[PDB]
Order: sequence, then structure tokens, then C-alpha cells
Amino acid sequence: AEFPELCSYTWEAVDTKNNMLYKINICGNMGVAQCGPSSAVCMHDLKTDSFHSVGDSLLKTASRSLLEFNTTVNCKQQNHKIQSSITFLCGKTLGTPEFVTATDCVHYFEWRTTAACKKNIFKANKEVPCYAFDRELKKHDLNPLIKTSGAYLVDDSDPDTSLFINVCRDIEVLRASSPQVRVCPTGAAACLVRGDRAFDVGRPQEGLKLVSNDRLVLSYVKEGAGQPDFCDGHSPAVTITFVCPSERREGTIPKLTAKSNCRFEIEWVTEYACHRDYLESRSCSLSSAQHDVAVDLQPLSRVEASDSLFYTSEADEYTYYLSICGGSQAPICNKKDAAVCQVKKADSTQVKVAGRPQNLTLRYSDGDLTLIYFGGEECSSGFQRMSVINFECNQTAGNNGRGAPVFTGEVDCTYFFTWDTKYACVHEKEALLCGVSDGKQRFDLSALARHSELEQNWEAVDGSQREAEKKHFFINICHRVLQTGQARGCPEDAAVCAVDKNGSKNLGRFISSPTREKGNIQLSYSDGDECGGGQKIITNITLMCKPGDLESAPVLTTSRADGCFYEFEWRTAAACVLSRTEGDNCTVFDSQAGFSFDLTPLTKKDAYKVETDKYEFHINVCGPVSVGACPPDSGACQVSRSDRKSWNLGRSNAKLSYYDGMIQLTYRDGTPYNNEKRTPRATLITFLCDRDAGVGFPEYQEEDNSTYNFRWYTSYACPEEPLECIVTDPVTLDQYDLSRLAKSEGGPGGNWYSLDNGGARSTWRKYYINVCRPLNPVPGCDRYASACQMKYQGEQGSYSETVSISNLGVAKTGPMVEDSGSLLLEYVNGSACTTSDQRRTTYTTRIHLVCSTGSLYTHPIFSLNWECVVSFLWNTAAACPIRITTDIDQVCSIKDPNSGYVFDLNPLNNSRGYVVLGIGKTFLFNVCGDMPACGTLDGKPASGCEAERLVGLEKSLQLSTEGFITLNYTGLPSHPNGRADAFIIRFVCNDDVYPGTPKFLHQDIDSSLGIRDTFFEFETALACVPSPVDCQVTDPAGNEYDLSGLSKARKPWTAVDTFDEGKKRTFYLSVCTPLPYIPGCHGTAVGCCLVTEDSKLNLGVVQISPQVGANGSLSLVYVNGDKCKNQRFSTRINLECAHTTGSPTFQLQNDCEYVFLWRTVEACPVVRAEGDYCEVRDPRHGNLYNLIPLGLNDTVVRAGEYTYYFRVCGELTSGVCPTSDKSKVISSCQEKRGPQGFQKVAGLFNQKLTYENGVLKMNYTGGDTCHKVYQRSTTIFFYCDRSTQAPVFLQETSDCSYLFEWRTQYACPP
Ligand SMILES: *[C@@H]1O[C@H](CO)[C@@H](O[C@@H]2O[C@H](CO)[C@@H](O[C@@H]3O[C@H](CO)[C@@H](O)[C@H](O)[C@@H]3O)[C@H](O)[C@H]2NC(C)=O)[C@H](O)[C@H]1NC(C)=O
Ligand SMILES: *[C@@H]1O[C@H](CO)[C@@H](O[C@@H]2O[C@H](CO)[C@@H](O)[C@H](O)[C@H]2NC(C)=O)[C@H](O)[C@H]1NC(C)=O
Ligand SMILES: *[C@@H]1O[C@H](CO)[C@@H](O)[C@H](O)[C@H]1NC(C)=O
Ligand SMILES: *[C@@H]1O[C@H](CO)[C@@H](O)[C@H](O)[C@H]1NC(C)=O
Repeated sequence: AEFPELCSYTWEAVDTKNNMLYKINICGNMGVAQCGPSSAVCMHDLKTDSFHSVGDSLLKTASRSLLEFNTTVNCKQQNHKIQSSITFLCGKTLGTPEFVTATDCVHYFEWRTTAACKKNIFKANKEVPCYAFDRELKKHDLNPLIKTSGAYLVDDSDPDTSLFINVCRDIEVLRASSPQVRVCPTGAAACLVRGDRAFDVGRPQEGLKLVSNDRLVLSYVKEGAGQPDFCDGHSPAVTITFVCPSERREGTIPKLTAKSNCRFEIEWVTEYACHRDYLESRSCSLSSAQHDVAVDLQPLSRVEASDSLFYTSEADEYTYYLSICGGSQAPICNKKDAAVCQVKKADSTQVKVAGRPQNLTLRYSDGDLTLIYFGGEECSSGFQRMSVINFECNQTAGNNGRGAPVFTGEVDCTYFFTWDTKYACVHEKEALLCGVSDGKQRFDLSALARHSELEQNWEAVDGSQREAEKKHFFINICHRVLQTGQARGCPEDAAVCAVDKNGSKNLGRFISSPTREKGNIQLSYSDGDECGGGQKIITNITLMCKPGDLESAPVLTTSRADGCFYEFEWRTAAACVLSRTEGDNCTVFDSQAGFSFDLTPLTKKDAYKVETDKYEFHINVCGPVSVGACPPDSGACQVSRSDRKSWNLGRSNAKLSYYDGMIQLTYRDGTPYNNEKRTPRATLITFLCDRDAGVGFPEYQEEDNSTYNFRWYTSYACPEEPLECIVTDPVTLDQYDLSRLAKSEGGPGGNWYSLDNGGARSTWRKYYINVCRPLNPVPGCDRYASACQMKYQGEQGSYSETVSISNLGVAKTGPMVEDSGSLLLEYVNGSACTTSDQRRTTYTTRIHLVCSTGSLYTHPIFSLNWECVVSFLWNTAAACPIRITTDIDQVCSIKDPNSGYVFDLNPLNNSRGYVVLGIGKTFLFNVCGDMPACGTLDGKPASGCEAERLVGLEKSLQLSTEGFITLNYTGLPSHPNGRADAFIIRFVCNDDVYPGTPKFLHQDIDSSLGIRDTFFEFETALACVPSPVDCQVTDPAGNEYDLSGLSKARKPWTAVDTFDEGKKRTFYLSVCTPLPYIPGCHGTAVGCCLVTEDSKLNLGVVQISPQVGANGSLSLVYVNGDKCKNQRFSTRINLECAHTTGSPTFQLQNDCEYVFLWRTVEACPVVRAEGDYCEVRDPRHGNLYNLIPLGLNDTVVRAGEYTYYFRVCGELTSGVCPTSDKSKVISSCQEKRGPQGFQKVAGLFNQKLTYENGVLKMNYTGGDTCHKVYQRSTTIFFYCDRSTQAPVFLQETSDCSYLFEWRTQYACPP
């Protein structure tokens, strides 16, 4: 019959408004027929559950593109039937029959197929339905993800094999992109391509189902004979599972879960799997709370300067004049004010209104945009003459991107128009993938997709010359930019967004997939907002690999200074090479995200239970299931439900394998199943990420007596959930970068630990913390919890000193910028806590970052543990704003103002010079202005050559504090009293490199008058800031050692080398900070540089946290040297406290270990010494912290509403609240404004400051009653700085105790 590939299935059509699911089938073979036999259209009203008979398929008629179903049952209007009408248009896919509108007794349907396309050029041989419908009649349509040219590569860890699926139809093999997808057999859909040979694995049998939770399933199966020899007697079949990505489920590429026979199994988390948008509206410009769909038909009424501002459709017998969405009509209708009006070609006088612009319905049904009119005229039956218009997503349209309406198939005075246009052409959800392929090696940028979660997108820092008018750059890596805080009112279908006071700006669109370029991943956004000359804003995010660093943000590296181009650069982790990694003790170490998935929280000792109709599976992660029916070492065991006969599905296995957000536990061997091959029963459980699913229930899915395959929606199979330690101040626009204080696994381990002493050996609560991540594995305290409180279980036994648990909080917020230029970082929703038990809740962790522009070392200090809020205090370098700090003077030495690091490019001062071979242009080059091989100009021998010799140049460089250093040379000709030829060099970090050579990045010559600049970037080791270091190290016993003093060095630490033959060599050495710029050394980070013979053995890299030992002892090993007999190196510095401060002495040498014994006073454990009046005597340095010069004034601090007077070391004199007559010796007051200004008494005078590991805590206690029990204390923390004594109120801790930090000069050890 008509439309031959449309009979085999039953098609469903929802009307979202009324909730009436219409079930259609063309030739009338319906299985759900409670309605009449051979039912064409069976209306199922969902709330009355009525099954009305709308179509008799035996009375099916036809028109040019139009199936009518004219039933026998009479309408409540006489001589009318309950008609239905299915209009047929061309898509690229089979589609689904969307619901246009309906009066009481006709129902109109748009249905855009391949079956309507009678030009079958590259036709689909087998094409199944691709839509589902859950209980509430919400749509899972996936038609726009059907690739009609080529196949989606399915990401597995096998470099040799490659599966190539194509959703809901056979793979177009002929006109395809890849060389190995042309090899494919015809009519295949799964196409395993093994070693220049493509098998037909999957064939489309049945259209996709919704069987599970909300995830769709779709199964391909190949039946018959001629199975490959891979399958070992199984039919090849591929089941793809379509998941919708929420905040819980991350990915956007299809992943191969089970490759353990020709039964393949794919979890594909696509945005199209999500509930498809049904948003209709009144005249034009439909939009909803979901701001992904953007329609406006004003540009179909706002006609170009070209003539005939109305449209004309060329029709059957008589042509239709029409002007939609409030445009000037045709003069042939004269005076109708009709947005469409039909015109008779017999007589120009008989004109009938076919639509009016009072009654519209611009309906966006499931990607298929429709525009309906109503109440045109009366026709020959009694039907109001209405008219529909079906828009098509036709990009390169005629009439300057508007296109013309074609008329298709009038029924019952209802005119169906099809319209190829661009201003009704939406990408609603992303169809494009975010994986690439460097031939073999795959990548996945799905982690850094903030994917329609409506939780804030990324904010790009300005590393690059922002000016006065500096803006918020809101990128989103793989999606339309999320409409959230500070990004709402942005033009939607933008990927990067530029927003200011003046207005938001589109800054590129996700037009094309990512591409692997130049040893990184480029991500080019074309088609942005309009720049100067009708050029659109391009944007090139270069996502680079950095292992474990998901918490960074894109730096803005360059611009073009005319707003046509903005290049970003992201030192991320989700743009690093995917690899299979394997784990032994039920712990698999993720490499490309720096996570370590332990699944021992899933080991239930009493069994799990999966129940299908035929079997009961008792399965257990990383351990034997205890059920007496099965063999004892059973990892999994199916018992029947009728026979109750056991079969052992593989013996106990603790071997996990992680690849691309799924952990495969395979269980196999065990008990065979009575075949002459003696094939053992194996099963494979796939743990894959669901951030709020707990331990999870495993699921069984397959369809034969076969090798069994489970998936397990864990919470513990999940990476860090990148949350971007970056905060932009709203009122100023100062970005702060905490993304280098994120300590990640794979490195030397460690955490940000901070002790609390107070009372001896009880409430020694040693608090671990980590910034914007989960913790590292630290035994016993939680995973996915950023801070855990490890108390001591030590009864003074040297062996009996260990740590045990509390669980403080999970990083979801990211840093928030607080008052007085500090920034607060909340961890909400920890473990259940004890308090004043009026309300017990989850723990929180407040950590306040106040910045000291000191040295590279950073150690957190413990503020308070108060009413389920553990406070903290970051004295770091990274908490200060982003500064670029250009130096026009001497060039190959630059100091970072925040970190205090010195980038020296003196080993890049190559006296032979660097040759940059360019594009038919030789650039001879050197960085410190050395190379006189070219023109030695007036005081400019500065290495400026485009070869025959361009110029000698004036020199300047800048840093950014965020992975950007550039040297902006400028030649002697300032070109015609304008700007000059100023050609630029850029730095980035390759860790494993020598000093190196340039690679010639693009030159950009634009003679505006005389401007040109030739950028040539080069990867060197001397280019990026080392991560802030924890030079303070604990031991298991609780002695808190601190070597931060040994890293403050005026000259780098030498060593008395007097032992080994009394040689004339030196031995440079450091502690927890790399050695500075000793020439002829591997200076990326070096522990100790030996100097002799110009044979400079660089014999160790800096170990951040040294090894521990006995009472008052450390040991520090530098592990990664050079060139010694299958050993890199080792240098042991025994940091053994005596109480001199001598030089680390050369002890002896053997087996390429150079060993030193450092008698320092830094190697003594930190003791909290409590001081006298204002002074602390001999706190392990033998110095005195006399802070009475800060008691010479009333010190006013402020909050927003509150005010906090106090006075260091005695006797606050004036206030609003010296309102007492007692012995009150008031040294504080917390205040308010005029209303509710009964303001409270001090922390009373103590004249006692306690020394805490380099902070000085002064405690003013014994105020008035606060809420219930505690008194209104105040506390001052004195940290090192050059007396920026404008106090940081440490905001929103305990409401009964106020923390202050003074960045004062007297608190510094001299
Ligand atoms: C921003 O990213 C886009 C990527 O979409 C860059 O466009 C690409 O620019 C390169 C370099 O000229 C083009 O490569 C050329 O390819 C041809 C063959 O197609 C080859 O014969 C040439 O030797 C050259 O390698 C590439 O075609 C082009 N891609 C486009 C336009 O889609 C753009 O240059 C980047 N902008 C930057 C870094 O400022
Ligand atoms: C959008 O529709 C237009 C108009 O039908 C298509 O443009 C035609 O394309 C064919 C094939 O290349 C050309 O032979 C015609 O000359 C084009 N028409 C005009 C007026 O120039 C266009 O191909 C459609 N785009 C898509 C993506 O389907
Ligand atoms: C269908 O409806 C039209 C309009 O009333 C009528 O003229 C035609 O005869 C009908 N045909 C069938 C088969 O029901
Ligand atoms: C480079 O330095 C010159 C100094 O004359 C300056 O005019 C120019 O703006 C600087 N930057 C660039 C990108 O050329």
C-alpha cells in the first residue's frame, strides 16, 4: 500500500495541553484496538481512559502529500465525520506523527518522514520508530540524533576494534566520512570494524522502548546463519541505552559497556534522550522557562529591502497570498487584514480569508515547528476555514535567508503550507558529540559539559589586558550557555557569552564538533554576534591536558582588539587521553581525572538480589556471595524460580577496569553449562556514575541463555564533578584563582591537613580538607566529602598512634567572594552532627581565604568547631586578585607579586640563537636581547630577524598569575606616528622538556596604518607557577613539624661537602620549594642541584610532605634524578632537631644516594606556647612577639550592618557599648546600626595571645550570654604581612564568637 515502511509499527501522537494520546497506524493493523477493527486513528483520552474510533483504515483516501482517515461515526455537526488528516513532509529521518490542532471532529497531524521523499537518492532500507512515551505522556523523541551520513564511533578501550552505530536506521555506508565506515556491510547498523574488515553485528528489528526507570533502550539483533567466529555461537546483537544527562549523569558520547561476546551493550547519555520540548504560544516568538528553544518570526514580517513584502504560494488551481506574524499583506485581498488569504485564479474578486492574525498558534511540537491560524471564513461543509504553516530547518534559504511557502494538500478548507526558512530553524538540544579521535586514541570533553543542569556554567578569567571595560566571559564547553546567575538575558544558542552593564553579547555558537589540533583539543565556535564588517565573532577554546585539574577555568589568552575574535585556553583534565586502567584491591585508580574508585562500600556481606521472570541472581561486588544453594566462591549465582537449580556465574573477583566514566567488574570462569566447548559461565558488572543513587541496585538486561551482563548505577563510580575554583567579584571584577590549591591523586598524595591542639590528647581533632574536590583516599573517612575530622586513638604507645573519623562536607558551591577582599568556601551537607540539641543537622565547613603576598608555602589554621560549623582560615598566596604586572626593564627575570615566585628565562638565553623556520620566512631569535647575528641597531641587538633582518627591538614581558607569560618586543620604527611592528613570544608548560625551541604559532599582519605582530609560542618548563605547597607536615603521633622557614632563603641552601675526597664542588639544596635558576640544571622543579665540571647532576625533585620518624625527627627524600644504572637518584636529608640552625652537612655517598643530616630548629615539632602580657617567649625560634604597638588605638572593623570595635592588649576606651558600671575592662564591642542597637559587651581584657604554628591567636573571652550557653567572645589572629592592619572580619562563623585576622608585621618571625 501507500508509504510502504509505515505499516509494521503503531505510531503515537500526544496533545500535551488536553493530555489525549492519539494512536495512529496507516493500514490499520492495531493490537490496542478496544476501538473498531482496522483502526486508522484511535484517540486515547488519558484521564477518562476512553478509546474513541477516529479513523477506519478501510476508508483511507490520499492527496499529493496527505493521508485522510474518514471514519463512519457522525460528528455533533451534521453530515461531518470524526475526520483525521496526516500531512507528509521531508525530514532526514522517519520522524513521529506530531499533533497540530483539532476541533470537535477533525484532528490535524504533521508527520515528516523519508517515506514522503519520493527522490530516494541515498534511501534507508530498514528504519524503525525512534520515539518513546512514558506514563505522564512526555516524549522521548531521538530523531534529530539519527546520523544519515556516517556512523557514531562508540568509545571502547580496544585500539584494534571500532564499533560504529547509527541510531534507529541502517548506516549510510556509501557517502560517509571515515575510511573504516565505507568498509561496512549494507543494511548494517552496528558495524564492528575489526582489522580492515567490517561485520554486520546489529540490524534494526524493533523501535526503541522506555522499559527501565526513565532511560530509553533500543536493541539491534542479527538473526539467521553466517555469524562471525568472534561470537562462539551467539547471534550478534547491539542494545543502546539512551540516558538523559542530569546533575547526576554526566556523559554525552556513546560508551561500550560489554564487549564480552557479539552481544554488545551501549550506555549513551545524550541530551536528546531527555523529555522533548512541547512549548506552544499565541501570535509569535514562543519561549518557556526552558530558554533553549528560541523562535521569532518577526524577520518573516521584517522583510528585506527587496520588493513584494508579502509571500505567494503557487497552488493546485488557485494561488494563495499570505503575510505572517504582523506583516503588510498582498493588495489582491484588498482589505481583509488576513495573514493568509486564498485568491481564485478564475476571478481576482472572489477572495476568501483563510486565516486572521487574532487567532494564531505558533506551536513548537518536538523540533517540528508549526504555525496554525483559525477563523478565516465559511467553506461548503460548515468547517471554519483555518490554515496551518509547517516550518523546515533549512539553513541556506532563498529570499536572503527567509524562503518561500510551498502549498501541500488542502483538506476540508484547511490549507497545509510547508516553508523552508532559517528564522524558524532551532537546534533545541545538542545533537553533536564531544569526543574526538587522533586515529587510535579517543578523547571525551563530556565532563566539562555543564549539561542543562541549571547549575552555573563556567566563568573565564581575564588573563589578558581587560582595560576599564572588563567583562564576565561565560563559556559552556559542549552546549548552549546555561541561563543562570549573571548569565540570564544572554542570547541563547551562544556557547561563550560576554555580559556587561551595556548588555550581553553572543560570542560564538556550538556549530562544529571539537577537533584535535597541535597536540591539544581546539573547540572553534563560529557564527557568533556581528563584528565590524559583517564578520561574526569566532572563539577558539584550546582545551589542553593537565592530569587531575578539573577545577580550573579558561584563561582569556588573546583578543583581536576589534571584537571579531576571543581566544581562550583551558589547562583542564577532561581534554586528556582516555586509557583503560585496572585495580586489584577493589580500588581502580582513574588517571585522566586523578580519582581512585574504591567500591568496598558496595560489598554487602548478606547478598544482592536481581529478579527477572525466570531467574534470581545473588551477586556481590569484589567478594563471594554467601548463599548455600551455590558454590562457595561464587561472585554471582543464578538460581531458577521454577526448578530452583543453581548455576555459578563466575568465582569471586576484585579486578576492576575503568575507562571513560564506567568501571567494568568481570566475573567469569566458575561453572560451565554442559556444551562440548566447555564454555565457562562468565558475567560482567558495569558500575557507571550516578551522583545521588547511593550504593545502587544492579540491573539485569540481555535476551538469551548467554554470558550475563549487569550495570550498577553507583554513586562511588563517579569523578570529582568539576566545580571551577574561580570567583568574580560583582562590584569590582577581580577574579581569584584557588584552582592550584586543589590537591589531586597521582602526584605525591597528601591533603590540606590542619591540627587543633587545645586540650592534651583529647579533642586533638586533626581536620583534613580539600578545595572543590572530594578528599584523597585517607583510610576510613568518607569519599565525596571534601573535609574529614580524624581524631587521635593514641594511648601514648609508639605503635598505638592512629586516626579515626568524622565527615564534614561535600564541595558543591565553589568559592564565594566575601567582604574586605577575602573569599569564603562553604561545604554544605556533610555527616549528621551534635549541637545544643534544639536542631541537629548535617555538618558544614566554612573556610575563609584571606591572601598574604608572601612565599609559595600555604598551611590552613583551625578557627572554630561550633554548632555543626567547622571554621577554617586560608593564609595563602592564591587568594589575592589576578595581576599581570608588566616590566619594561630587564626581561628574563620576573617576580609574581602573589606567589613570590621568580620566572627566570636565563637558560633560554641561548648564545647560538633559536631559528624559527616560519612560513617561507626564517626567524633567528633569542629571549634576553642577546643575538647580534642580525642588525645590531642603536642599543637594540635584541634578536629581531625576518631573514634576507627586520629590526632590533625594545623589550618588555608580563605574567598573568594564571598560566600565561608573553614577551612583547617592539622595533625602532614606530610606524607613521601610529603603532609599531611589535612581534610577540608566548610561554606555556611542557613538564617533560629541555629549555627548548619555538614552534612558530600564526603571524597576524594587518596594516591598519603600520601594525603587524608575529606570535610564535613555545612550550618550556619555566612557564607556569608551581602549585602552592604545604611545607608543614604532621606525623601519626600528632607532632606537627613545620619546615616553612627553610624555604624562605636569601641565597639557596648550600651544603658543607667536606667528606667525599674534599672535592671543590658545591651542593645546592632546598626544602618544599624548588631551587631558583642555578644555570645548567633541570629547573622545572629540582630538589638539589650538584655543581662541578659543568657536569651538574640534578639529583632530586622536591617532595612536598617529608617522611616522619621518632620524637623530634623528620626525613626528606628527593626521588627523581638522572643517569644512574636503572635508578633516577635519591637524596635523603635527615631533618633531625638539634637546637642550633647549622647547614645540612654531607654525611656519605653510596648506590647513587647523597645523604645529609640537617641539624635545624625547624625540625622540632610545633608546640602551642601561651604568652604573658602581650608577648610570647621562645616559641621554638627563641624570639618575642610584642604586639603592644597595636594597642595604641581603638581598632574599628566593619561588617555590612554590624560594626566591631576592639583594642589589642587592653581597654577599649570609646564605643556605643561601654554601657556598664562594674570592674568591666572592656576590650571589644560587636555593634549594629540605629535600629535594634542595644549592643553587646566585649570579649573582656585578658592580655594573653597564644602562638599557633605561625599565627598568633589572642582570645578575649567572658562576654554576655549569646543565644543559650556560650558568651560573646572575640578572637584576633595575627598573620605575617607588611602591616595591612585593615582587619579581615572572618565573616559568618559562630554567632557567639567573632574571629579576626590581622595581616600585621609584628606577627612575622624575623
Ligand atoms: C580557530 O579554529 C578554527 C578551526 O575551526 C581555525 O580554522 C582552521 O584554520 C586552519 C589553519 O589555516 C585551517 O587549516 C588548513 O587546512 C587546509 C585543508 O583543509 C590545509 O591545506 C592548510 O594547510 C591548513 O592546514 C582549517 O581549514 C581552518 N578550519 C576551518 C575554517 O574550519 C582557525 O584558524 C582558528 N583561529 C585561530 C587559531 O586564531
Ligand atoms: C534549502 O532549500 C534551498 C531551496 O530549495 C536549497 O537550495 C537549492 O539547492 C540545490 C542543490 O544544491 C540547488 O540546485 C538549487 O539551485 C538551490 N536553490 C537555490 C534557489 O539556489 C538548499 O539546498 C536547502 N538546504 C538544505 C540544507 O537542505
Ligand atoms: C470525507 O469528507 C468530505 C468532506 O465532508 C466528504 O466530501 C467526502 O465524501 C468524505 N469521504 C469519505 C470517504 O468519508
Ligand atoms: C607591545 O609594546 C608596545 C610598546 O610600544 C605597545 O604599543 C603595544 O600595545 C604592546 N602590545 C602589543 C600586543 O603589541
